[PDB]
Amino acid sequence: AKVKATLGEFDLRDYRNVEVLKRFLSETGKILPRRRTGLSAKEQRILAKTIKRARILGLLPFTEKLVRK
Amino acid sequence: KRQVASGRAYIHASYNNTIVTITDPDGNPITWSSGGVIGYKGSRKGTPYAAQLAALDAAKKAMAYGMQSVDVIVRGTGAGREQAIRALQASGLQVKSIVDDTPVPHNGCRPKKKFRKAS
Amino acid sequence: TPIRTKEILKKYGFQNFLIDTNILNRIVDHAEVTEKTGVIEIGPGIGALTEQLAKRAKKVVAFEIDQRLLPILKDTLSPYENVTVIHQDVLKADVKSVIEEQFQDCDEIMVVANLPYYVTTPIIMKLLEEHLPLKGIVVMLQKEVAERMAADPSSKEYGSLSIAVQFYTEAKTVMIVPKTVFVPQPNVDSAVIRLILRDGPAVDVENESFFFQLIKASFAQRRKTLLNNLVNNLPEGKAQKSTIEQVLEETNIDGKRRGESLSIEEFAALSNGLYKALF
Amino acid sequence: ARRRRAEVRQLQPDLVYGDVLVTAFINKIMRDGKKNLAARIFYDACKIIQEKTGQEPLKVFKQAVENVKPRMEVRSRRVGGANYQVPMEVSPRRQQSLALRWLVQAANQRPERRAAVRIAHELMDAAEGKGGAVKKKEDVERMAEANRAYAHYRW
RNA sequence: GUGGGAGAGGGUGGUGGAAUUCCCGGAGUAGCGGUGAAAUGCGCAGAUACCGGGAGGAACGCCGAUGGCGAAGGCAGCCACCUGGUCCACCCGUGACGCUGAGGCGCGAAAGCGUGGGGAGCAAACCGGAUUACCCGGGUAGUCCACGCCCUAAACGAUGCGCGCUAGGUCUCUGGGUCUCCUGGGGGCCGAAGCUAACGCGUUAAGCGCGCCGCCUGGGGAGUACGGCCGCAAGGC
RNA sequence: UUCCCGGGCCUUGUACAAGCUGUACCGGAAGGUGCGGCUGG
Repeated sequence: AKVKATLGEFDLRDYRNVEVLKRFLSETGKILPRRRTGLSAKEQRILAKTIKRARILGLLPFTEKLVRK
Repeated sequence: KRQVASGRAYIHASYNNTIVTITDPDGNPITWSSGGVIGYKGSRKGTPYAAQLAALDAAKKAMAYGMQSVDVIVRGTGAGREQAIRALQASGLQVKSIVDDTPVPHNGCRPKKKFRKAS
Repeated sequence: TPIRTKEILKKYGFQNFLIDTNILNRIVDHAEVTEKTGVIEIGPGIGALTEQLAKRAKKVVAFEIDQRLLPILKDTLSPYENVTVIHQDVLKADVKSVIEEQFQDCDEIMVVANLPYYVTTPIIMKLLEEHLPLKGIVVMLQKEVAERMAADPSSKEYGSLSIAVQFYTEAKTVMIVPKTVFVPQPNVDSAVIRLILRDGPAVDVENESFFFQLIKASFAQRRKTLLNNLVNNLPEGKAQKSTIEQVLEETNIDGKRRGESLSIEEFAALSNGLYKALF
Repeated sequence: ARRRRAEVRQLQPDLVYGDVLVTAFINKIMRDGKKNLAARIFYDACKIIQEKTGQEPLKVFKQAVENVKPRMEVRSRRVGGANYQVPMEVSPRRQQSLALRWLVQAANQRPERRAAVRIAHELMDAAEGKGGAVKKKEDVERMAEANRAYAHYRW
């Protein structure tokens, strides 16, 4: 599916709303492409900026470990 | 001796070698083995079979120190990754978690000439 | 011989060749070999040069390092009698003995060679190093290198080879070989140069070691102030900076001069200057 | 063979015993198109075996053959300008072929004067689990499993 | 002029994490590294693999794109300040105030130079190992910063700038509206008429026209010679 | 059918009576390497 579809209404510029932002990160703490998030470019740009900001604030992980083979 | 009975395993998988290091929860290594320790030299060290024997040998030693179960962490993307995981899985230790921990730069130091040309 | 080359290669089941005739005579014309002068050839190959050389040579010594090419030297040089093959590497040999032995009856020798360039320069350097009593050398040696051998003291050619040879011998470009004469086009031009030895060194023999050391030091960072070159490359020299500044004054060489723009005379003066003053 | 699968020739079953393995063995013995000589040699060896051993020669021969069947072979393979002895599993066809050829070679290498004697001795020894044939089989197997490092060249 | 919009446009400060190297502490022992296969090298003064702390330099993974911005060169972590260009809507103000431009003046990748710092990784020259180059292990300049030079290129869309006219279809970035659609500005593919020696171009023209600038006149010799200007020099015009 | 030899087909660079380039070096230059750029592969 898509991350946007698997979500209600929310703000993209909210750099503290961790519960929604975590939905846009893969198993590893990496930003998902538009292929997965299902956003327009402007939306993707704003989301990536916010993600980086939250990363700095320590709320979101820069990197992590995938628990598989 | 240590009789920790529960530790973890670090599998450094390279293109040239595979090294398995068994360790306590605290991270202090207890025993280790590689492709070279078995007796292989040169390119033979890189083979998946070498990785299998390395994993089995390290596991046997760790059992001799009285372990029962580990938590395997794999680093690198060499040719002995899956073979080492499989070997350690059925060696008798009760592996609980398999974790990928490949350390990659965030576009840091400039790589060697052979590894450059990357877009 | 272009027509005969194919025949000879095919007749044995068989690499750059001077197939053409006129110029092989011209190179020895410049080489000036007679019944009075013998020849040491190190790159005889198939013997293309050797035939026309021995047509007017006093004595012919040839060095072949590979015995795969050996079986064909005799039968291709059947009529000629002057030929004597020493299946020895010239670098690993002792040319002094061979000079004393084969050409004892003969009068003079002038080396004429045609060998791959990756082997050329070390051989010439060795033949110069050991002070052999031979008249001269004639080699075609990748023109871009020959210019560096001659190398008037500027224009991107005056390096360190230039100083060595001009300290040992005289050099001047003799002939340009037009491309494509070789059956495989070598994508590069070659030049026949001649070296003529001299009686003793060009300049002071005060310290060969220190002279060459200074030569190497001044040309490490070619694009650089000579003073910077010396303070960098010359051993320590950081704490001896003031000494260098001192010595450069009385030698009448300016600090900011880009050592690539020096003469052998100036280099000799500086070699004498720094030695016995630096330590 | 680039196109087909090269179907195996069906050998006529033996007349004395009525099995194909004996026919194959006789063929493996026969040289210069002398088949009568090979048959006589084989039957003389069978008589010797029967005379000096409790059970029928046919069982001895069959189980000796089964005893000299290798499973792992090394094949020469070119990878990166290097020659590697890759381990492979051998099909029953190749198994039987190698078994019979090795048995014959080992029999012919014995110091006994008469061909029948040599054949009988080799068959009896391979039945027991020793001799030239079994030894060569074991060496072939041990040449594999000693270079399992290259097995990933599936080949 | 008013209202709004997008952006790795530029400069100055300041901090975030990943990774490599090195130092210290712990635990543990015989290889590690590298190749097509090996060697040089490192290691019993304890190397590799592991955990914890510290030092420093350089570059910013995912998003990231056939994307965006700039006159070109070129420009990617994030925050703030200062600042340039540009698009759209309203159609409010001036009333031809315009286009181009020999000289001049400024900017100008990389590689180089001078005066001082800095130096983790990589790495010309150089030093060794295998096998002619290639490949492997080390390694100075250099790569980084400040100031001052240098002024070159496959500096390219090999296409000077401005304006007007000449079928469309499709993808995409970004504004506006009366939002199935319509109307602006960028970036790409396929194609009417037409053009071209051909390849191909084709509303982002290499079509049809007007204005201004630059440049060409057979190849080699030759971007060489001499002269002049500039540069510390290499060299540039 | 991986390799040896030969023949044919599809796609691709030179001659038929992967390179290139600015700059900087090169005492194993038939040319090589370092830092960038281009496709005229």
